[PDB]
Amino acid sequence: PSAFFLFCSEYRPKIKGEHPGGDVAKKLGEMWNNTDKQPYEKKAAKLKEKYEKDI
Amino acid sequence: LSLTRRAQKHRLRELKIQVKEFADKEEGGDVKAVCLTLFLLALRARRQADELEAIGSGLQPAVCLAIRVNTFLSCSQYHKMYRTVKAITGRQIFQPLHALRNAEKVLLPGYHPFEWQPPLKNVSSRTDVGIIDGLSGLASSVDEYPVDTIAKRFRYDSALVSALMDMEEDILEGMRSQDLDDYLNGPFTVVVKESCDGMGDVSEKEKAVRFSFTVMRITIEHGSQNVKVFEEPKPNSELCCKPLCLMLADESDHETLTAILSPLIAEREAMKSSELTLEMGGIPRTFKFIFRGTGYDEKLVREVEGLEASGSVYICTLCDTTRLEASQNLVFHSITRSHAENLQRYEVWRSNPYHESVEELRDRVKGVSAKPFIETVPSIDALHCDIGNAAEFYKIFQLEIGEVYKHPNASKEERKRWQATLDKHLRKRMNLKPIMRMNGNFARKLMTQETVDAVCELIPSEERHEALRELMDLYLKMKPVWRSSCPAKECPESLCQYSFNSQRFAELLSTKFKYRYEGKITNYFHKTLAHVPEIIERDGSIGQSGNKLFRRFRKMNARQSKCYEMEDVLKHHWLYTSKYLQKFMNAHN
Amino acid sequence: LRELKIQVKEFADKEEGGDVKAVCLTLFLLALRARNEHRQADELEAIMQGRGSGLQPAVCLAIRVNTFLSCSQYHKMYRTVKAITGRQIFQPLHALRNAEKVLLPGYHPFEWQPPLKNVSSRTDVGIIDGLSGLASSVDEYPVDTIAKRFRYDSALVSALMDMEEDILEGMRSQDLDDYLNGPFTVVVKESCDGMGDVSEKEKAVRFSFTVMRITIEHGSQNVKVFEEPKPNSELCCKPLCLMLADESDHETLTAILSPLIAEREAMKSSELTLEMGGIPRTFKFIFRGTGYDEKLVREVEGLEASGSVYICTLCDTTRLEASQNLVFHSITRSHAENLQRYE
DNA sequence: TCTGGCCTGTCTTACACAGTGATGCAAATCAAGTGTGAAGCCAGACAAAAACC
DNA sequence: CCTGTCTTACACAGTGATACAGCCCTTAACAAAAACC
DNA sequence: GGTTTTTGTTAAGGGCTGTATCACTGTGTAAGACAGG
Ligand SMILES: [Mn+2]
Ligand SMILES: [Mn+2]
Ligand SMILES: [Zn+2]
Ligand SMILES: [Zn+2]
Repeated sequence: PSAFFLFCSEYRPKIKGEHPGGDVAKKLGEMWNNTDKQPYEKKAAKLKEKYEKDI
Repeated sequence: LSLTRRAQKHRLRELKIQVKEFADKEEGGDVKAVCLTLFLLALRARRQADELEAIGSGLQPAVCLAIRVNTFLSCSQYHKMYRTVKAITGRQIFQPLHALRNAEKVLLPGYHPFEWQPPLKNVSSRTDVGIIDGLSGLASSVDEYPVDTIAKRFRYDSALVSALMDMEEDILEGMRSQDLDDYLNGPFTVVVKESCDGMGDVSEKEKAVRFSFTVMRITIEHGSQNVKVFEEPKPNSELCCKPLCLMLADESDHETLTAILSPLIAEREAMKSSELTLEMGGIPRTFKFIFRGTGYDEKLVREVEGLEASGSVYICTLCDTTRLEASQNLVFHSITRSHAENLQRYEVWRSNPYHESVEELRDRVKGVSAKPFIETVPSIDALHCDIGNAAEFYKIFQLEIGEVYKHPNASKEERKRWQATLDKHLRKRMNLKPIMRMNGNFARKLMTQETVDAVCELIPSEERHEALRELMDLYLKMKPVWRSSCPAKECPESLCQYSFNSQRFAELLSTKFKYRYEGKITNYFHKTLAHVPEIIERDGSIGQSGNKLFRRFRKMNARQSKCYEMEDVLKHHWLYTSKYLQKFMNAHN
Repeated sequence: LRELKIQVKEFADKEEGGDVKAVCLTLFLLALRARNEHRQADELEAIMQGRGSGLQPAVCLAIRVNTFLSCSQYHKMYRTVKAITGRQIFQPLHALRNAEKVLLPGYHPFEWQPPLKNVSSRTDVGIIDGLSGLASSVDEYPVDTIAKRFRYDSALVSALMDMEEDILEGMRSQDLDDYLNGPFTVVVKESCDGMGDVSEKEKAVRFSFTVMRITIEHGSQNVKVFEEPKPNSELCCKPLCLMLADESDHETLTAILSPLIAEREAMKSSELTLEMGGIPRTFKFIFRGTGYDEKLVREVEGLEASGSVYICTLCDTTRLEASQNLVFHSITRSHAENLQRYE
């Protein structure tokens, strides 16, 4: 997953609870990435080499 | 479904017999189709259905032919690819070789039936005729004249049939695009370009001639209007120059050239007097043909219209002028030659009816000293206009640097130093490399007003700066005319004024440039100053690979035997020029 | 068709259970097979199972290289098939370039124990200038040739990796273990020839090696785990150095080949450790320069031209002697004796 | 018949350009999620747009 | 008599088209293996 | 052990399939007569 993809998965709970009926997590990730997403890149590297081993 | 084939067969045999009965009752035994409808309806009842119908995921044999012919793959190479892709994906993506041969039969001459009303004079009416010997029964006994050539051709009408059937899809969609009815069958008119050229040396370590036709446009008669339902977008592409005759011979070998081409000229002349009926989209349609021989370079025109070689005094293939005359009278000449006039003048030469000396006779028949045998429409191309003009401007630049308008006499050394001066200055200030022999893009780059400024930096007197600026301004006023694809629409004012601009151009040359008259003038210049408007009204427009094509097909797609290699190359060339396949190679659009 | 549809729904509910999709598919496939029309039936089967027809980039590379297709020609075919079936059966050109990187020398790491004498330890070495730094200034001898070569060891690495699948399957077929790593021994054939005229309207030389057989040491036995089936096919003569030069131009020939002979001599004195199937393995090399026709043997082993009276490249006989003594001659020449005799 | 300048013509050097594999940047694309809609298909008695006596 | 260079000679690589070898399929009627009670 | 399905056999010929085979040369290579010292 991209940094923003793991981010959007984590904060769909907050934006959905605030507003029951994607866009808000989209915005927040936007404005805070233009401004801590390191573990998402960690997991991405791990899964990348795991799929690489997969022949 | 986990069951095997004998299992599935035995477990359903009762329903199998019941369904075969039900099918023989009324369906007629095409069980395949009733099961296709059953399975498709089942699939819809529950994407996979559309792909099954397509087998999408299966390439039609014509698409495989297109890929194979258009990538120059040999049959063996094609088969290795086919079998390897099939074996690795388990699916028959490409079709096997017999399917490609079977699709090839459709795109080649001799497949569709047609009729000529009335039947064509001196042409066999059989419609199953494909590639035939190009020598057209020429006698090969040791007693006879030696035959050093091999040739293969189509029958001309049969080829035009195959061409129209190849472009049927475009014709129907063009009729729709003009708000007409698909089933309309009124008299279509096909304007067809004839081309002939030698392909130089073909030898692998031997010259060839290529006789071809291009479909230029198809119009329909709907009222008192001629509706253009098809027009060739790229008329000078090898993709639409359809091969008709390939011969291994020298375009300068008049005996073999006439022997091989006369049969084709007979077929064409007979098609001039008839209407072709041919079945397109279920509806029989009628076609009339207009043949325009324009794909002949100067040398081949002079050869096939009985004129003299290019060194002659009669420089124009369109008019009776002489090199001296066309240099003294720049602009005022009309197109006066025509195939019939040339035939007459040959007869005059051969009979010499007023008992003249050879000089007087040659003057009378204006250089027509051999019997024409092909009616052509001789023209000029956008290239040679820029070229003639550039050669004259370059010589004017040289002579304006040495002030010849002021000094009449100069040694050869003085002229070479002027040219060297101009060459060094153009290299320095314009980054144009000097060239020892004329060429196209040099003309393109030199005929600018910026270069006039540059060369004015070398001329003392500014009255001659005015002269040169005006002369080049006139050149630039004329250029759009002969370069555009449709001057009528794209620059109507330039075309209206062309005659006036060339008159003023010649008058300038004759007044303020007296020194640049020496009694010589080029074919290209004379045509450019005198015939451009008339040629535009005759044709509508003015604006080095064919050899490689022939060679490549000869190497990689041809049986290595003297009688089949020619027809193998001809067949591949025809397949290459078929629009029906080119559309598959432009599928991504 | 509604009537046969209701009848078939009846027959299916009778025993089958109502998954008509499958029974109508089976009926139609068996009918197609009855009409001896297997191809369309198999294509329907593949489309109903949904097995994806995507060629791995290596297969496309194989096809392009083995049918001599240019990048431009392959690209036209690729784009046309993709556009017309909508599916990306062939891969685009960059995937092929990236698959080629694997098959070419310089991709895999290795080691020499001990390190090769006078040979760089770099393993990312690819195509190298055949002149091997030969001076080209106007002062020195004129260089009229172009040549490209691999590093000999780098080539041996890439070739062994290329036949890795055959090595593993050969050990299996000899009832040996996949992961066993004992000292493999590779017999390597060296070949050299001039290719006559190459001019398009100029000679060329091809320096090559063929992997002849690979044995493993299992006890006091040498178990043959690979042998080249067609040892004289162009399919396995692997190119090492291509040069535009005359096999008779001795100066350029020695200048271009001496680098290769030094690398080879240095590999005679080491063991190559290289990782195959996850397991480090060791390789010893035996080089047999046998792919030399008579003329090239005599040129490169300092003997006289073939018209001489010393007719055998294997013995000291003279034409007259070998005509008077038909049978009794032994193999006596050897590279060492010949070097000595030059001295 | 014979040297000299013009002549048709065969030879020559020349210069664009077709295509090669590689290159590099722009533009898709893919991948998880989740609230939507959407184009075609489902059955049965029965009658029109399109062709046979 | 020679070393050596040119000479012509002779198999052979692959071209598209094409004969040939061949497993699948049909009829109906059996039976062996298999798998549930 | 019974009973049902799954799978296989037999035969004589037929049909799309993949392939060895066709006739066919130009071309590179090398045998080798012959040239030159
Ligand atoms: Mn020409
Ligand atoms: Mn050799
Ligand atoms: Zn004229
Ligand atoms: Zn010996």
